[PDB]
Amino acid sequence: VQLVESGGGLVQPGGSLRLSCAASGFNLSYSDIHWVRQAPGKGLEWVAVVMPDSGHTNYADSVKGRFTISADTSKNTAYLQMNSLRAEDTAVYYCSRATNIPVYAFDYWGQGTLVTVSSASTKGPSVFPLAPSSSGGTAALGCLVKDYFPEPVTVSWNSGALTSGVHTFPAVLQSSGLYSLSSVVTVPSSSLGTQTYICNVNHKPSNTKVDKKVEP
Amino acid sequence: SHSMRYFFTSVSRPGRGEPRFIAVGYVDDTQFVRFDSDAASQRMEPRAPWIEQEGPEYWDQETRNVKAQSQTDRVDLGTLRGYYNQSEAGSHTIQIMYGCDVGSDGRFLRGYRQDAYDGKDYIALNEDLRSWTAADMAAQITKRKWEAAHEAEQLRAYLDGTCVEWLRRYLENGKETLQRTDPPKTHMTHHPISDHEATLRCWALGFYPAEITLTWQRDGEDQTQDTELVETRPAGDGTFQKWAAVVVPSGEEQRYTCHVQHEGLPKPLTLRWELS
Amino acid sequence: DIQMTQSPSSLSASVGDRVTITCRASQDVNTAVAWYQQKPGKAPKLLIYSASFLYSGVPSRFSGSRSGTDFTLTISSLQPEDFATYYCQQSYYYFRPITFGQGTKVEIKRTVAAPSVFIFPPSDEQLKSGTASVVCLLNNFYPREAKVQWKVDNALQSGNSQESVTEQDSKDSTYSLSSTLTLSKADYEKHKVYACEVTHQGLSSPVTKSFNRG
Amino acid sequence: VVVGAVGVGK
Amino acid sequence: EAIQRTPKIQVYSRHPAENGKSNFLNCYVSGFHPSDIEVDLLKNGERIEKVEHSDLSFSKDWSFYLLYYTEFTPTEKDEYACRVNHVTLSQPKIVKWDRDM
Repeated sequence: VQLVESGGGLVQPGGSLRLSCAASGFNLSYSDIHWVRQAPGKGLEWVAVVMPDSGHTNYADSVKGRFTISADTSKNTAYLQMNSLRAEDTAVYYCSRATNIPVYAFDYWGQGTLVTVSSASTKGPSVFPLAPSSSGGTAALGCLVKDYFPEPVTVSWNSGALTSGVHTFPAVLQSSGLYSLSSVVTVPSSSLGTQTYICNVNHKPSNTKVDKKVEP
Repeated sequence: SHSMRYFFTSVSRPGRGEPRFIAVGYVDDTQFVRFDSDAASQRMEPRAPWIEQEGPEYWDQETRNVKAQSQTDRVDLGTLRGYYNQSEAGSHTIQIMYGCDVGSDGRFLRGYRQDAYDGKDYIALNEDLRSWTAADMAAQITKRKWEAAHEAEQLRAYLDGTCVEWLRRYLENGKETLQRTDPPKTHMTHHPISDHEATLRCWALGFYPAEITLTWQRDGEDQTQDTELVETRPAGDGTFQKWAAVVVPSGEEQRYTCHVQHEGLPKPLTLRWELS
Repeated sequence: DIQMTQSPSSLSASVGDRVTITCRASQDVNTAVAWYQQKPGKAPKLLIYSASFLYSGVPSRFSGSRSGTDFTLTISSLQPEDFATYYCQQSYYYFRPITFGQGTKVEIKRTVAAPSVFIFPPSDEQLKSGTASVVCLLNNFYPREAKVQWKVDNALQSGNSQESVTEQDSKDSTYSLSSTLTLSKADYEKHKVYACEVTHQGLSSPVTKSFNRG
Repeated sequence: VVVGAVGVGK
Repeated sequence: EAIQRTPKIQVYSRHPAENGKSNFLNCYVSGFHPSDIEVDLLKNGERIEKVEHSDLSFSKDWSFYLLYYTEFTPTEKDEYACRVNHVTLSQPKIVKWDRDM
C-alpha cells in the first residue's frame, strides 16, 4: 500500500479551470487521496478529503463554492477544479496518495501549483549581466534576466561549456508585475583572465531566449 | 484444544464525547485483560491473576499495542461509516475478533480474524489463512486492500508464531486456572401451572466452558418443539449456567428425562424427575 | 481551540549534531502527533509519524517520542544531509491532517560566517531595466539578519524595495545572496556612489565597502 | 498478546 | 443502519437464591445490538446506584452481552426488578426478578 503521485506543474489558471492528480500501484479505493494544500510556510486541507470511496469527500472541508468534489476511485483518484483566477490562486496543492493505514508510510506527493501572484501572460524577458568592479577574494560576474514567469530557468555560460559557478535564482513579484531572476557566476582570477565570458539564458515560460556577451 | 480471542468493540458515541472503546481479550472462555477508554487509567488493567506476573515491560507494550488498536478503530469508524454512507452524528459500532487455536499438544490448528460493522458481517479470514471472504460490497474494498499489502501474510505470521507461542505461555502461566473443566451440577424441578398441566425445568450450574447441550428426552425422542431454553448465562464469577423447560401434563412427567453433555462430563447424565 | 505550536530548534547539524524539536497543542492527545519533513524548495516527505509507535521513512535514524501529557511532542534529528523545515501535524482524534504546525528549521553547521559584501555597480543595462537594482552581493553568511544597505538612492530602501531571495547554498551551509531592487531608472543615474553597510549578528559594526568604477 | 504491529486500516 | 436486536433480559442470582443471604443480582442483558443499554437495578422501583458491570463483550453473531450486577439480600418484601431500557424498548421494561424462574 505504498505508492506514487502525479499531476503536472500547472500554468496560469487566469481563466477558472481544473487540476488533477492520479495514483498508481495498489488501488486504495477506500481511504486515499486527500489534497492537502499549502502556501509558502503553512498547510491546509481543502476539498477532496477522502475522495475515492468512503464518501463525504469533504471531511473537514470548511470551504465551498469553488473548490469542487470531482473524482473517485477510478485508479486515478481525483481531478480537482478551481473556479478561481484571482483570489487565493497561489497554493501548491498536494495529494496524500498512500493514505492506507494509521501507521505506514504516507507517500504523499511531489507537485501541485498555482498561477503566480501576478497574472495575465507575463511579458518577454530582459537580460542584464553584471560586470565586476574589481575581484578581491571571490570574483563574480553577474547575469540577471527580468520580466517573465516565476518558473525556473536553464543558464549557459562559457558558451554553454561551463555551467559551474552559476547562481540559480528564484523570482519574486516586483513593481513590474513580471517575475525576474538572475545568474551570477563566480570565476577564479586565473580562469577569469584566460577565458572570455558568455551568458545564455533559457526560460521556457518566457518563450524568448537570449545570449549575452561580456568582454574584459 | 485452546484458543485466544481479542474482541475489540468501538462505539462511535458522537457529539457527547470520544468513541468509547472496550477491548476485551479472552482465553478459552475466561477474560484476562480489559481496556475502557473511560475508566481509572488508560492501561490494560489485568483481569485475571495469572497475568499479574508479567511485569512492567509487558503491561507497557500491551498498552501501547491496544491503544494502537483503539487508534485503528477510531480511524476506520470514519471509513466504514463513510462507504456505508451513514449520516455523520449517529451511533454506529465496529467489532473485531482475532484468534489462533492449538492442539491439546500445543500445535497450531486454525486462525480466524472476523470483522463486523453495525451488527452484521464484514471481511473474515479463511481456514487456510490465505484469503478473505468479503461479505458485502464494502468488505470487497477491504479484502482488496488486505490481499494487497499482504496483511494476510503478516497476520498469519502473527497467528502461528506469536499468537501460538504466547498462547502456550499463557496456558503455562494459567495452568492452574485454564486447564480445568467444571462438571455441571444438575438440578431440576417443576412449576405446576394448574391441576392439569405443568412445566419442568432442568438446570446447568457451574460449568466453565461455554459449550453444553440440554435435551429433554420425551419417552425416546427429544420434544424439540416444546423446548423453551435460555441462552448461556454468565454467572458473574467465571462460571456459566443455562436452563431449558417444557410443558407437561400431570403424571406424564415420568416420560421425560434431561440429558446433558459437557466436556467436564465423561458420561452424559440422565435427569429423572423425582415425583416428589 | 486546536493550536499546534512549534517550540523549535535549529542551527547545528554539522555531521552528527543531535537536535530536539518539540511541538505544543491546545488540545489533549493520547500518545501521538504526526511529523513531516519538507525539504528546502521541493518534495514534502513523511518522516517519523507518531508516538508510542513511531514509524519512519528511509531516513530511519531519528526518534519521535511520546509526551503523554501535552507538554510538547518531540523529535530527534542528527545528521546534516537531512536539512528540512519540520512540521507537527495532528493525531489523537483522527483528523486526516487538518491543523499543521507552523515550522522549525534544521541546517548543517559549517562556519557561522559573517557576510561578505563586495560592491558591484550594475552595468549600463541596469538603466535599460527602467528600475534600479544595485546589487549588494552577499556571500557565505548565515541566514540573513545582516542589515545590508541599499544605497541605490544613498538612502535606506526598506519596504518600498523588493528582494529576490537566495537559499542556503548546501556546499557552504550559507546563502550567496544577490540584491534585486525595482526602484527606477532615474534613481540609478542620479546617485553614482554605492556602498553596502553590514550590521549583523555576526557583524555588529555597519561594515561598509566602496566599489571602484570599471 | 495483541497484534504487535500497527495493522492495516479496515 | 442496524438491526436493533432487542435485549433478552434475564434477572437471576448467580447462586441459588436463599432467604436473607449475600447473592448478586445479575441482569444479564443478552444479545441486543445497538450497544447503548440503560440497565437499572430497581430496589422496589427506585434505581440503585452502587452497581457495576462486566465489560462490553459481543457474540459470534455480533450481539452484545453485559452483566450488570450488584450485591443484595433476598427479603420477602422487596421486588427486585431490572429497568432495562433501549432504543428498541419504547417503555422502560420492568423485567422482574422471578426467583422461581
